[PDB]
Amino acid sequence: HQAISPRTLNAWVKVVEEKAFSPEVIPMFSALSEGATPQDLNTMLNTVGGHQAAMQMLKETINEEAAEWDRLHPVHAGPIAPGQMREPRGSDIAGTTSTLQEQIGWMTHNPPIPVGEIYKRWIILGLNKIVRMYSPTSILDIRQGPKEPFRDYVDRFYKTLRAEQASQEVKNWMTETLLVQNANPDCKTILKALGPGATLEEMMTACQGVGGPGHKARVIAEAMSQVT
Amino acid sequence: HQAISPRTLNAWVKVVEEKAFSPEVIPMFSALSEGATPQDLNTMLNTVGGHQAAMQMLKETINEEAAEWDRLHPVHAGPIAPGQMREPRGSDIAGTTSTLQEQIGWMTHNPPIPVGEIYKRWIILGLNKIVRMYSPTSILDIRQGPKEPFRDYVDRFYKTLRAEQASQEVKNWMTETLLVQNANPDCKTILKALGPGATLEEMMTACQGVGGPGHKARVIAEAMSQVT
Amino acid sequence: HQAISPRTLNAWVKVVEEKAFSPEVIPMFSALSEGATPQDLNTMLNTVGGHQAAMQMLKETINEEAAEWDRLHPVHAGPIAPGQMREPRGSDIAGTTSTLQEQIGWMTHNPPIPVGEIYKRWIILGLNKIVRMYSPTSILDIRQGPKEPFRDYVDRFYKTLRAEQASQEVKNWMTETLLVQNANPDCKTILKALGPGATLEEMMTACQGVGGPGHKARVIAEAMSQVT
Amino acid sequence: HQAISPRTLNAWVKVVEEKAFSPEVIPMFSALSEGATPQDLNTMLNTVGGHQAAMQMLKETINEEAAEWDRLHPVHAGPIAPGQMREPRGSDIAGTTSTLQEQIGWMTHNPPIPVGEIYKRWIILGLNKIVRMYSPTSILDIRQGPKEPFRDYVDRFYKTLRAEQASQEVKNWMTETLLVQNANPDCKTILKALGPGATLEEMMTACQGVGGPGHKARVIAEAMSQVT
Amino acid sequence: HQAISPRTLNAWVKVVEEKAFSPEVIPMFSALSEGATPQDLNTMLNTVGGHQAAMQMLKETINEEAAEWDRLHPVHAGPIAPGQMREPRGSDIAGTTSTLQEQIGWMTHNPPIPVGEIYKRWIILGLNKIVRMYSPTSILDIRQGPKEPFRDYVDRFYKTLRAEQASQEVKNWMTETLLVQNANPDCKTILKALGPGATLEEMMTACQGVGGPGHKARVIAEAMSQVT
Ligand SMILES: C=C(C)[C@@H]1CC[C@]2(C(=O)O)CC[C@]3(C)[C@H](CC[C@@H]4[C@@]5(C)CC[C@H](OC(=O)CC(C)(C)C(=O)O)C(C)(C)[C@@H]5CC[C@]43C)[C@@H]12
Repeated sequence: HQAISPRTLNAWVKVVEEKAFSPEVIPMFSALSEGATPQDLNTMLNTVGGHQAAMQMLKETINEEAAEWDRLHPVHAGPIAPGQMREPRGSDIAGTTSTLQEQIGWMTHNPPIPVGEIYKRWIILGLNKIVRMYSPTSILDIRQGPKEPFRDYVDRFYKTLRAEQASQEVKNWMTETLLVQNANPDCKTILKALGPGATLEEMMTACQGVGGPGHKARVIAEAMSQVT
Repeated sequence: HQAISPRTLNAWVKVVEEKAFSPEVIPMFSALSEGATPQDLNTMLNTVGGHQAAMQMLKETINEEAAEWDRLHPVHAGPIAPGQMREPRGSDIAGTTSTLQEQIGWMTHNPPIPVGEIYKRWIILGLNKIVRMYSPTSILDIRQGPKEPFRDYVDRFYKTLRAEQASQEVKNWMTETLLVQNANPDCKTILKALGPGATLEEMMTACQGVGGPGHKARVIAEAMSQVT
Repeated sequence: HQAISPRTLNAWVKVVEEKAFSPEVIPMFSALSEGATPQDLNTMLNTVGGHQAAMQMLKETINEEAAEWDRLHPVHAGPIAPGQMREPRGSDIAGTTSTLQEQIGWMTHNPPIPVGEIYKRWIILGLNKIVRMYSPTSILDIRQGPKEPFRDYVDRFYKTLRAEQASQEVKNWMTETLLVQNANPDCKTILKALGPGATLEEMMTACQGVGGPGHKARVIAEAMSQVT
Repeated sequence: HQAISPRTLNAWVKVVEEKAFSPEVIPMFSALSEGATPQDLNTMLNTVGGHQAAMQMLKETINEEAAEWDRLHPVHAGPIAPGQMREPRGSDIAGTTSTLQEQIGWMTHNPPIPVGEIYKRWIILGLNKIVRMYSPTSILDIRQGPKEPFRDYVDRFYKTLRAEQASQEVKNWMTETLLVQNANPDCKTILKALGPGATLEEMMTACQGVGGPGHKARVIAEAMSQVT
Repeated sequence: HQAISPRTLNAWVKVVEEKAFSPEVIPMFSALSEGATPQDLNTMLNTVGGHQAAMQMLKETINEEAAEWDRLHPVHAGPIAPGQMREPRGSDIAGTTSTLQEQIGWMTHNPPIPVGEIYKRWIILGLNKIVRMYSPTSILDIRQGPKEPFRDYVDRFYKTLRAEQASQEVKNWMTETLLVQNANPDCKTILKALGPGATLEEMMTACQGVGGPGHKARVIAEAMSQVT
């Protein structure tokens, strides 16, 4: 049997990262998965890096459809007759407790039990649910809350950037611009009043006092003096 | 033998989606599953999307009624009758344990044990409880809290919007109007200060200030100046 | 043989409803259906609710391709063939004049005559034409014509709104806002002169005179007063 | 066999005429007709007076479901049937082809064929379509169009009044009230200028020339005089 | 036998959509189709997309020529002729009631019956009538009538645009630059007074009032003020 080529896996993971589970991933997933055994489907699903929420949703959908298949399709009791073997359970279709040899036997037997296409249908349902209900996070969509500490947002921004898929120079440029650009107006004002090019430690120290008693009293004083 | 059809099941899910678990769903259900085997009832009940809380309540009702049936109706001592007939335990009425063939045999046996009717009654009780206490959520119910950050409110708004059953055009229109309509007065005045047609990122950048020390000082000073 | 399942069919109906015959339905149809007998895609198409014009265009396309298939493939000589059953026609590939046993025999015969794949291709062409040409209707597209009386406007608005797929609360909200949001400047002026919270009957009564001699005289007199 | 009874049928007609295909007619239909042969439900549907569009939609849905049943369930090969009677079809389940004896034989066979329940399910789907789509017409809904001549408005009013089910004194009261209560501002003004108690012929004579050159010129001149 | 090839058929389709039934299509049809069996020209004519009126006229011409051929050539006596196969008929030359084997046998016989050239002559006559009479519809021909409401104008404009042969970017440019260019002086001046870059919905809202009592009164009063 023909397994999944490494170039196929690379293309699948690349489209996964590039489209960020856009609807355009639904067609692509079909195109490179035609005639694929459920073990190959599981391998092609596992290599997707990141997007843990999407993987959780897809696994939940797979489990739901496997349970439905188990309920609708019963099992046969008794010794297995020669010329045949065990009927595919829901997990067998999902490729969790079915060996590759058994899956290939199911596909190539006459009449053929389409374990691969049923599994692909379950994964397609999961992917449709994902593209309907999943909104990817990005370094552009992480900002600082009105009362959130500056240090905590710096740590969260660094974690999100470390989770990003981009070149090192691009990430450094994003650190240079977005950090000051996307911040609490108080934190942004403190950073902008400070000279550009200040180190991260200095910009954290300058914003370490944001939200404290002294800063609140000072800003109240400025507001009261300005209005009056 | 008799089995459910795609048309009736589609109509059932459509009426469930249309009326948000209103009382009008109790008759229609009982009007669609007449003479239905428990497996057909389970398939009818598991196909409704959304309303996870209501479905959880209905399920819990099913388990409690199955436990009551098991308590009231005892099981045999263990030996099997020469007629090869098994008394239906509480679990298998709901279809979790028994298969389609066993349910059909029970429903066709003389005298008939209408397991489908008992399961339908249990599901009816669950639906009655659902309409009694459970209330579905809606996009119009999403309102920004008094101390809520704008980013979290937008996240909640879009999370509820994605699961809502509607078309893309109406969804975009609701995004355009409701999101700025339902907002904190502090957030709403800032949004109204911005001209119409401002993008979502501009809205969030403008509203990032509310609840922070600077915004609080500004509103306090403005109110003090206006009063005196 | 494994036929369609309620989950996949319901997902197909849901994706059709959510995206009103957007291009994204072309791959999903190619993904949910695989190895499906012509009766299976017939069920897959019939359960689609609404979009009667689109379904009519799809049916016309299927008739066109069936006629072309009949034209290109003639009747084999010999009405009786003990070796193998009859050859497919244009209509029975579409499933109108075929039984499930015959379709299964065709798709399983050696060599295979994939009536399912050919029918799927015909429906794919139909959906491509649909997404190329058909424009879905929506409640926001309902707008009062300049000379349209308010009563027929309201009748059309409620007809499309009731044909719309949504919830009761959001439908009531649409009735509250869009009815006066989409109206002629004369009817809009009359309704704005009415205080907010006026009933539908009050609004219909207030706009009964739009287009009559009394209105067409009063507006002209007001304009003459304004410009003189 | 116990067929339908005059009390249940009369109550069915009464409830349909009372709530006018409100959702509350869905349970009663499933309540007043249980165990009914398809001829009984055919009689139940035929005796309904009025609501021609509703019955149009209902029986259209009935033919749709019958065609779907014919598609899914094929004619059994071999006209010979010595052991038992013929298998049902869509039309002969809907009652338009089978006889009462055949329906009774099916509904009491071993195993039974629930012809009555299937037909009741089809009528239930049709009734749900009615209550979702059909809006009853009422005398209070008759309003004169802005450019509609008074004679045709009166003709429409009296046509729907005759179609209305009420008492003669009640109908006379509706004639006395709604005729002048539902009219264009021009016709309303003309009628109010007429003294109360004017006959219908005098009322029609007074509004015979609304929309003619003389009336339009008179109202335009009055508006000009008021403005200047 | 050498049937038609995809390249020539695609070229024929391309020239038809390029010059839109200009006279230059008459030679190409006689050049691409040489020695073609009637089935080949039937395929050549069916693949033509658009120009439904022109194809209907061509079908009418073919029917007329077939009727004339049947009139001038009678059906020879003798139900069965062992010496030679049957003689052609009017509808048979068009390929409606003939198979490819029969057409090949006729076009290759001693003496030959040139069914292909006769059918080609009929299609050439039809094409000549088409190029003489039929005028293709284009997007530039869509102009809104003096009394046409703007909404139906936009509907017609998009309906004809959606059937064009252009690309997406040029289609968007044509929407941007042609909708306002082809409009009534009233609608055009409303759109010019309205700021450039306004959305389609804003434009439709602006021109919703054209043709109503308020707009007519306003323009009449403006003209009266101008000339007095
Ligand atoms: C008495 C007055 C106070 C003033 C003092 C003298 C006057 C002036 O100096 O102003 C001379 C001009 C007139 C007479 C006005 C009165 C009004 C009229 C009128 C506004 C009347 C309504 C008519 O409109 C129609 O015909 C309606 C329409 C839809 C077009 C249809 O049915 O065809 C038109 C033709 C538009 C005229 C124009 C001429 C003027 C201005 C006079």
